Amino acid sequence: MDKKSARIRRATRARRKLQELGATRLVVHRTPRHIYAQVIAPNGSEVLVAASTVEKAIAEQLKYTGNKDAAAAVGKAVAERALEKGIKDVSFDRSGFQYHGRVQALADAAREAGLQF
Amino acid sequence: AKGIREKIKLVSSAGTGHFYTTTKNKRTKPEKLELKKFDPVVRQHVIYKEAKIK
Amino acid sequence: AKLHDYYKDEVVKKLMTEFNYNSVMQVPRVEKITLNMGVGEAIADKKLLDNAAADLAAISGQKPLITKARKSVAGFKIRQGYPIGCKVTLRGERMWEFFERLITIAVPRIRDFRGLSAKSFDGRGNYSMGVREQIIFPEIDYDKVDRVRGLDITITTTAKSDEEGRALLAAFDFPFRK
Amino acid sequence: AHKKAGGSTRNGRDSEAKRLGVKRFGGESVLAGSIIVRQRGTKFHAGANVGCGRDHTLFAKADGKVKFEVKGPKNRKFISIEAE
Amino acid sequence: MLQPKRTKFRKMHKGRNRGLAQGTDVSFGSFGLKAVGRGRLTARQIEAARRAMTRAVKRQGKIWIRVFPDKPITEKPLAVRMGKGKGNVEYWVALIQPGKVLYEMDGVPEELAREAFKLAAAKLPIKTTFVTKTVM
RNA sequence: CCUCCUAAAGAGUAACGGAGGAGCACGAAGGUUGGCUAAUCCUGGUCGGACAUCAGGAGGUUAGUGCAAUGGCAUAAGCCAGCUUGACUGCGAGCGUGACGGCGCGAGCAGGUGCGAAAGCAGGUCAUAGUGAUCCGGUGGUUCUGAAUGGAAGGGCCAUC
RNA sequence: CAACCCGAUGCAAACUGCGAAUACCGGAGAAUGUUAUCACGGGAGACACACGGCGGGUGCUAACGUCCGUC
RNA sequence: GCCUGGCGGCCGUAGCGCGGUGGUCCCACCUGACCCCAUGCCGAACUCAGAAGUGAAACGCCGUAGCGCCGAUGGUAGUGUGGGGUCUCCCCAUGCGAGAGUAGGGAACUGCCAGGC
Ligand SMILES: [Mg+2]
Ligand SMILES: [Mg+2]
Ligand SMILES: [Mg+2]
Ligand SMILES: [Mg+2]
Ligand SMILES: [Mg+2]
Ligand SMILES: [Mg+2]
Ligand SMILES: [Mg+2]
Ligand SMILES: [Mg+2]
Repeated sequence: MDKKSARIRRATRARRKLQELGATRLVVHRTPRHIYAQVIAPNGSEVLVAASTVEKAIAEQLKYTGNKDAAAAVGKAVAERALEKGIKDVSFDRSGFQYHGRVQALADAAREAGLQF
Repeated sequence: AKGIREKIKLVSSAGTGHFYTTTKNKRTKPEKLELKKFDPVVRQHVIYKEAKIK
Repeated sequence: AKLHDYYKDEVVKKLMTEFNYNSVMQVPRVEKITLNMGVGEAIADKKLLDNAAADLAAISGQKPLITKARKSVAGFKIRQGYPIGCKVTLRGERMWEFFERLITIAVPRIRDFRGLSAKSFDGRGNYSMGVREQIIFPEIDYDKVDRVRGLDITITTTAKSDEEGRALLAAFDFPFRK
Repeated sequence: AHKKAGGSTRNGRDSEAKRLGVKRFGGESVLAGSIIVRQRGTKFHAGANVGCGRDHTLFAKADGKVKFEVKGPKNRKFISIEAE
Repeated sequence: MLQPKRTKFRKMHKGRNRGLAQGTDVSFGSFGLKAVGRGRLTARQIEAARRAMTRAVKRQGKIWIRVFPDKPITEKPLAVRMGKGKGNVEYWVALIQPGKVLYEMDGVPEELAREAFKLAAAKLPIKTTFVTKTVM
């Protein structure tokens, strides 16, 4: 994780800011309970964003039960559709740590009708 | 250098096309076998078993 | 399963009162053990002693690691590359197993038995066991032993300090001397 | 093949190190910034380091390209003159 | 402290020419021998300076002279000049104007250390700040 | 030929000046993807009585870089494994460095590749030594040429010894 | 009887956790100097330099010594 | 405005040490494991499904100058131009003027967005 260290490949791509610059990312988070996301311009404009679980959406607490490809997917859906603008602009979702399961369902949840790669 | 024991030259070759591509190798180290890809006159890569085939 | 329950059920609360904290989390936990044999053949580590892990394997029930070596040139004729180890660790449920299979079965295997070394706590809590040989944990035809270079094993625990410990181990441990 | 005699009289015939391309020039995809030779990517340099560090080119054309790794790896960002 | 022009343990190079500038020190013990006037101790001098700093009175008192060499020299026999330079065997400590000798013991030292100054390479006053508020 | 000092904080500059290294190695020791971080000491530990694999702790370039020295390295270039052949072919904005021959750096473009879900990375190795111009020829390729013409020999061109 | 770690003191071309002057690099600006600047082309000579100042290798901080730098 | 989460600007007046402190909103540790996925041994890490429990560790806060760090003013060292002694060093007119050390500073400050009152 980050406790024992930060000096790991986990930061290698986060420095997409150089060259790619304009290249925007998704970040995405784990935190057992939620998933988060948010999308900002590289570094030149953190004054941008998307949405995490955003409780209020359909009900009040984002009425959803599960966390598998079920809950994980929608976990992205919001940022995706809400950020319709940015899609063709080619964003990126940054693994953060690993690209499997939870984050996968989150990432691919966007690939459908969004983020043109 | 040109000791018949150490590094030599690998003429190398492709499968039908009459290309070349050269490189170095050895002798005592496992040999009498070789093949990579490399790009020919044109088109695709493939074959290039060079000399010393598996 | 076996023994892990003695913990919450009749082991946590002794510590919750003696030493006296307030969090069933600060209750001294048992991380793992990690066995591992040692002395390898400087030259002979090959056929000789590869059956050395065969034992530690099933003795635990996992897959040994056999480990490697981090020592360069100086006096011992090895060059930082040979196996010469075993390791094998257990933190899982199978950790309590080897526990309920120590205190009960053969902590007392040698004629020179009398209990556990009082003074062997790592300085902050854990304890390094040792002993030299025999199987102590039979599960072999037993007509094949080749005095397979012993056992180390060192139960790791979240014990805060030396003496803070003891009372922890000293709570299932029917073997520990007096 | 004996040309062994220490003497310690022996050169190196050194090259390339120099800090050419000083400051923020008018621009040009010129080298400017080389030190250790090898070099790789770089783009519109920004002068970097660590702790202290971080020179501030500010002026170039559109792709300086130079600095290997002894002096502020890569660079470039959004800096040109007005914007990038 | 001693000199024996004890070599700096061994070799690690042996070149460089010379160049002096300004002194850099105060005191440590009680009595001192300020340098003044640039020069360089033949090192062999420090041995002579000490060998003379104890004749009448026993080795009593803590003599501590504090200047350390590090400075190979080298010379040439009756030969041309292949500009290499044979061994060193000299060792001339660089001494601009520091000042270093200590005679931890209450007494008259002046007439005592000056008894050894003539052995030194050049002139050098005494001065002794038994203590310290000179420099924080 | 390569490294450091001399070399006066941009290059560069000498001496039969002070110290060392090269005339290689590598189907991987390259590429990429994913992942991982020293040395050393302290307390414990059977086969120890200086150092062997284990456990925690102090664990901070004091480690490791294929070979000198300098510079560099955690996003590791240091370490491990999977898959591979970009150690690709054709070009190259613009630069650096040379009396010159020449040498080096290089984004980007075209054709086809490998690795990655993907952004993307790859035109050999962390970089800097590991080298020999020309001529005379040898080998393969091509209707470039071929002395009346058709061939051929021989010549060119490309690849290489 | 001594490496190793704490306090107090030094030393270094091939030490640096600091760091000038300053030379050099590019950008504007006024003034001044019979483009002084650059390119291409005809003709060259010229590659033994010596001394003095400053910074240094050497040599003995010797030499109307010797080898670089700069004026 | 108080607090928490990701993501940056700054990179030691932002760090280390020591002490106190916050809770199921968050976060964490944590419950569990046939798997998708993972161990050259291990669900420790990664992975996945999530009771109950606890802020113990981590983490974030806040206090505290033991250790880092920042640091003037003055003086000194050096040095460009111009001169003058004098042995290789130094002086003076003049312009720049440190490193060390001293008083003191000091327990970071900030922005985008999301969730609790
Ligand atoms: Mg220079
Ligand atoms: Mg200069
Ligand atoms: Mg031991
Ligand atoms: Mg290399
Ligand atoms: Mg000539
Ligand atoms: Mg001449
Ligand atoms: Mg001359
Ligand atoms: Mg002369």
